Amino acid sequence: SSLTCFSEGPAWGCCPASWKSFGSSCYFISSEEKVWSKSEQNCVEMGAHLVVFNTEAEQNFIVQQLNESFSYFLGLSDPQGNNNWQWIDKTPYEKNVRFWHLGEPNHSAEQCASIVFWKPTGWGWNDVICETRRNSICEMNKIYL
Amino acid sequence: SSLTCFSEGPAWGCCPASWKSFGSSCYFISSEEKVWSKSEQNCVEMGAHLVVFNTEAEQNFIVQQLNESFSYFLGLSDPQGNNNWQWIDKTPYEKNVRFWHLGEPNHSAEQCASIVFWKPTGWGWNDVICETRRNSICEMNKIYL
Ligand SMILES: CO[C@H]1O[C@H](CO)[C@@H](O)[C@H](O)[C@@H]1O
Ligand SMILES: CO[C@H]1O[C@H](CO)[C@@H](O)[C@H](O)[C@@H]1O
Ligand SMILES: [Ca+2]
Ligand SMILES: [Ca+2]
Ligand SMILES: [Ca+2]
Ligand SMILES: [Ca+2]
Ligand code: NA
Ligand code: NA
Repeated sequence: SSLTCFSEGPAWGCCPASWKSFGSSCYFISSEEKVWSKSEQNCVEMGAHLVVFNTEAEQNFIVQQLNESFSYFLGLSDPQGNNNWQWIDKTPYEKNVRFWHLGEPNHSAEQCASIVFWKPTGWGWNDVICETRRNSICEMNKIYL
Repeated sequence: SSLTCFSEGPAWGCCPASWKSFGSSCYFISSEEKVWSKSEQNCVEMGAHLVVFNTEAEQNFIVQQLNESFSYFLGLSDPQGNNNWQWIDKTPYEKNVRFWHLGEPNHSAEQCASIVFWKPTGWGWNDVICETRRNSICEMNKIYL
């Protein structure tokens, strides 16, 4: 039963103490490995969703919290395998950022999006099979007090 | 700048991140050495006063944050040297606890009070010269949000 709260120039914005804060959102990085649907379930049970990246500044902050030997499920999927990628919170895909790696996405049967570290580019999105187990990242709104 | 907040079952009660929480107060243990007048001013510059002990449970909590080799100023003083001890917040001295060590207080000229660790009793209060330099303990109301 613990928040941490930072000053605002509302006078406080807050996140649970074991999460991470940036912008108008809290984040949680899960080091357990699950399929995509159960990764979404774990976030929901904390009152959040798989992460949605809305600007480059946001991603830049998330990647410094991650371990480079692991890949991380995002909230971006294509459930009919016809490259109609959707964000888990319905914000439009085409008008927003799309930080895919070089030569990705590239398979119709790889219907989930993950962020992963490849040299020489570093972090970027790769599409993968939704039924293989990986880490995840959640995001929810800040609490304002 | 940060606060830490605990559920209250007014829904949150908080304290600044580097302080300590118990009951309806936040506490700070200053490990610099000042005279009694400057120990008080230092607390005031943080929006606090030197500590007032109101029950024994409160004191049991504080001395577990303290270093047994050091003595600490209290918000309790006798300005005219006639044993009319008063609390810094004007709470009545008689209808309240009085954890003086055995054989204390004992000098009209020792007009400030401090908490100190004496074998065998352990922790308890002792009257001392205000113009000696010691550690101190600040207390302030909880911020509620
Ligand atoms: C080595 O990486 C390649 O193999 C994985 C299979 O998991 C693909 O998803 C990825 O896009 C690449 O083509
Ligand atoms: C170590 O304690 C003794 O000496 C201090 C002097 O500060 C007195 O206040 C106290 O009563 C004791 O006699
Ligand atoms: Ca976002
Ligand atoms: Ca792929
Ligand atoms: Ca008190
Ligand atoms: Ca004394
Ligand atoms: Na795909
Ligand atoms: Na005295």
